Amino acid sequence: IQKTPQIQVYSRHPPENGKPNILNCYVTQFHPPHIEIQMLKNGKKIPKVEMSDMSFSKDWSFYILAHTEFTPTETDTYACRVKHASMAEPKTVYWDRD
Amino acid sequence: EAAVTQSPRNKVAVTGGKVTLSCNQTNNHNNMYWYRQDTGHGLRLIHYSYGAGSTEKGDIPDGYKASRPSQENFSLILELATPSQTSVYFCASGDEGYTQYFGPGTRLLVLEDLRNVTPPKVSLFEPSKAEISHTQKATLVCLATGFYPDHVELSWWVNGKEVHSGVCTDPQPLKEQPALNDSRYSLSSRLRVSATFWQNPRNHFRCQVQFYGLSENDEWTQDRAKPVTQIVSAEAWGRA
Amino acid sequence: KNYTFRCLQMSSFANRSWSRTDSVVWLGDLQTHRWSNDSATISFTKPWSQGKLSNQQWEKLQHMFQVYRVSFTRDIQELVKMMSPKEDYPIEIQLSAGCEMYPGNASESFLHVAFQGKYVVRFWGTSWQTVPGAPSWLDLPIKVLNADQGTSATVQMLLNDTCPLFVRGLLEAGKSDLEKQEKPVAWLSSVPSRQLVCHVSGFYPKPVWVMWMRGDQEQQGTHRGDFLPNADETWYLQATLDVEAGEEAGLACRVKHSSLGGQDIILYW
Amino acid sequence: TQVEQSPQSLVVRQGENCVLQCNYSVTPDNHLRWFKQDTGKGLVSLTVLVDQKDKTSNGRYSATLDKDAKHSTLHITATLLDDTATYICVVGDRGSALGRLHFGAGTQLIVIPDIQNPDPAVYQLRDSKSSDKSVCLFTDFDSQTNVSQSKDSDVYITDKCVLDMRSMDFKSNSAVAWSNFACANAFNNSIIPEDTFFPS
Ligand SMILES: CCCCCCCCCCCCCCCCCCCCCCCCCC(=O)N[C@@H](CO[C@H]1O[C@H](CO)[C@H](OCc2ccc(C)cc2)[C@H](O)[C@H]1O)[C@H](O)[C@H](O)CCCCCCCCCCCCCC
Ligand SMILES: *[C@@H]1O[C@H](CO[C@@H]2O[C@@H](C)[C@@H](O)[C@@H](O)[C@@H]2O)[C@@H](O[C@@H]2O[C@H](CO)[C@@H](O[C@@H]3O[C@H](CO)[C@@H](O)[C@H](O)[C@@H]3O)[C@H](O)[C@H]2NC(C)=O)[C@H](O)[C@H]1NC(C)=O
Ligand SMILES: *[C@@H]1O[C@H](CO)[C@@H](O[C@@H]2O[C@H](CO)[C@@H](O)[C@H](O)[C@H]2NC(C)=O)[C@H](O)[C@H]1NC(C)=O
Ligand SMILES: *[C@@H]1O[C@H](CO)[C@@H](O)[C@H](O)[C@H]1NC(C)=O
Ligand code: NA
Ligand code: NA
Repeated sequence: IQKTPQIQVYSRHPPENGKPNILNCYVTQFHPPHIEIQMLKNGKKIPKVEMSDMSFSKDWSFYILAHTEFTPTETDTYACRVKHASMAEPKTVYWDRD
Repeated sequence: EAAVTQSPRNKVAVTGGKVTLSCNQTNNHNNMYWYRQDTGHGLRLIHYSYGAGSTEKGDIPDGYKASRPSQENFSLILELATPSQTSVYFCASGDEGYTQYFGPGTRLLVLEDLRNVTPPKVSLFEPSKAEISHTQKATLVCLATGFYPDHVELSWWVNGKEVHSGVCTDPQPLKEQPALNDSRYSLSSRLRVSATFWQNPRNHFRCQVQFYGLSENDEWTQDRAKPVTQIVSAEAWGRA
Repeated sequence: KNYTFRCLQMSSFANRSWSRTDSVVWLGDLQTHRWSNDSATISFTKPWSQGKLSNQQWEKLQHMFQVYRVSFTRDIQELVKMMSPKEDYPIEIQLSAGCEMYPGNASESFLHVAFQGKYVVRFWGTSWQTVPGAPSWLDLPIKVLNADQGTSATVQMLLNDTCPLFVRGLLEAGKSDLEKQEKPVAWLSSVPSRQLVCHVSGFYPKPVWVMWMRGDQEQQGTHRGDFLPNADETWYLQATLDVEAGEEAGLACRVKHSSLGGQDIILYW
Repeated sequence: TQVEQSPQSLVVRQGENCVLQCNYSVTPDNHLRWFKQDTGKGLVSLTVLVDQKDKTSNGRYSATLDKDAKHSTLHITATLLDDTATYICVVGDRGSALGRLHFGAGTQLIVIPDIQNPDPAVYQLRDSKSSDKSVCLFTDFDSQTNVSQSKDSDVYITDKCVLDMRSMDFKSNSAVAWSNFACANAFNNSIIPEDTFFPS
């Protein structure tokens, strides 16, 4: 049986337009551990996203943290796209400053 | 206590022919293993099995097929035999532990052609009176001649029971015509007993050569008797 | 005061040939080791990751693990052949091994194994055993694994002696990192649907207190989210409060954390 | 090959001790087993060594194992004729059936037996059926004596062979020659003792 990954997108520091920051994508609750995670700016793939080593919790479900440097603005959108065998289509979760 | 048996124990086969080597084990071991032993090499794993219906490729599985129809039986099948499969084959079995229990081995020879296969003539040579006078011992000599190929087992029998004591057999047959392509072989053996043992006229001495040749199923187009796997023996009674 | 030491192994077998094994090591919520499939050696992720082991003790320990990784890989492959055709690729195996450290030189070691994401097997006492709910077919692997006395003796020493000793040293060596205090920074936001959000980020350690408040009245509608990690080994948390639009003024977010030392963060909307 | 044996072969005399060695690179190395294999026979387990620094004994056989050095020796004390065999070193990489065995190619040992009272002679033996055919038996010569092939290619001579009459505690060498030829001329191409008995 396969479990559907939860995606949570959040900033490291308080978000301010024109000010460098870090954007985190936390993917959890997936099985098996094969997964593909992309962080997107305006739908385009951000290069050299850092990945934490994959790990798992007491319940044996996997998790991983993707993060990248980003500078928020009024216009730019940021998203995290995950494809996993448990889903027919890739799942996209958008960063909402609010 | 855990014994493993192999059949046949010795086999002569032709290139392109089919050969089945059988292994039987009554220890209720899940695991069975086929190996071949060749000079300049240790035993090399061909195929193994973790149970009935299971066969697994070993290190050198090419040209071999394995068969595990039951817990007791593990077969090694040579579909199209080649001379390169001339070897000594060992089967083993084991449980979950690390010990493998080896069978006694099977000698396989794959010839290019069976045309030269010939069973031995066996003669028994009786002890010399001079030897008896000089040593108080009596040596019988057994001579197997004119056989091809060199796959024979020579054994000594006194009163229907095999004797090992006071026996020695040539390590290898010698060639009768070393110049010729498919030379016939000769093999000799000695049995030495005390004079009094040989002098007893109730002692029956027999030299037996088990010859490995063709099976009943092998085709034979030549004029002479079909040179099948057979026993040829020679015998004499003790005398005063 | 109580720290759990966790060696976490993830092994994927796609077919008869392809496999990969990756490991991470945790002391509490701090990563101490990493061992990629691509790497021959175990990587330290902290300066103190070797604990109080000498170079010779570490080399010997690493070598044992190097032999293990190669051996484990072959063993799984062979056990698959053995159970054929009951179980088949792909196969995911997870190991969770380590020890929980109690005060006064007390500890409990554990070694748990999950197959296809389900806890099935543990090492207990002197042998491998299945746990309640495990499929019966595992009885044969367990019988084979328990035949190996050498592994049994090694694991026993690993769990009984090595873990507790190693971890004791880790706690000494990594004291300053384990006891570090990092200040949370908070900020407020709102999503109409309205729902007020209080963001708390950058705090260590994990224990924290966040409540939406009208003056001195704890708003019981506060929903604490999960603890989410930052990349810099600090934590992120948010507390949401569902409100009626127009009744915003008067609401504050109070955050208590050990790093602030009495000076609670209060943010008024 | 991850298992190498030394010497490849050796010849010793009865009563002498010998050392056989095994060097391996097998990882891991759960256990090491020594086998004896008589010519054309199966594998007889002599001993199994399991410990880091192990020592075992089995009658006249004793063995050591040093896992750090990945080295094992088999000692045979006071060799007998029946020690003539191939000695095979085998390393198992697991303490269970999940293991593979790693076989050395073996060491060939030959033990030359002690001939107490040599009485070299050449006797004629006659066929039990047709007495017109015969063989010549050279027997009771010392292990120092070498038996050469005939110069005549119509004459056949076997290599020397030693039998053991166990119940009498007696051993004797022999060789056989036949053709189609006198027993006096049979071993002319061999350096035979001068005191060799040729019965009238
Ligand atoms: C545990 C934490 C300790 C803290 C240490 C410090 C931490 C530092 C960070 C480490 C980072 C690495 C993280 C890795 C995380 C995973 C750790 C948990 C795994 C621990 C298991 C280690 C097993 C070690 C043994 C081993 O390698 N066995 C392996 C090799 O053994 C062979 O070699 C040895 C050499 O030592 C032994 O010889 C020597 C010997 C002989 C005789 C005696 C008396 C003694 C020795 C052995 O007898 C010999 O057989 C053996 O193959 C094992 O079977 C490996 C598999 C074990 C895991 C089993 C899990 C169960 C899975 C169920 C499968 C179900 C699926 C079915 C399809
Ligand atoms: C290591 O420690 C274990 C027990 O510790 C427990 O298991 C570890 C793997 C860790 O997970 C620990 O956190 C955990 O507390 C020792 O196992 C014990 O061994 C003895 C004998 O050596 C067992 O006694 C036996 O009892 C049975 C009855 O069922 C009898 O048949 C036997 O004759 C024998 O007396 C004892 O039950 C066992 N403990 C348990 C709970 O299984 C282990 O010996 C030790 N190893 C070393 C080398 O230190
Ligand atoms: C994970 O690591 C193992 C061991 O390093 C890899 O297995 C080896 O693969 C190489 C090919 O690069 C082969 O030459 C070897 O035969 C293998 N070694 C052993 C010890 O089996 C494995 O390929 C790695 N997995 C992935 C997906 O990269
Ligand atoms: C086994 O699995 C891998 C990865 O899933 C896949 O690419 C391939 O089909 C298999 N490997 C080979 C080459 O047999
Ligand atoms: Na299977
Ligand atoms: Na083994």
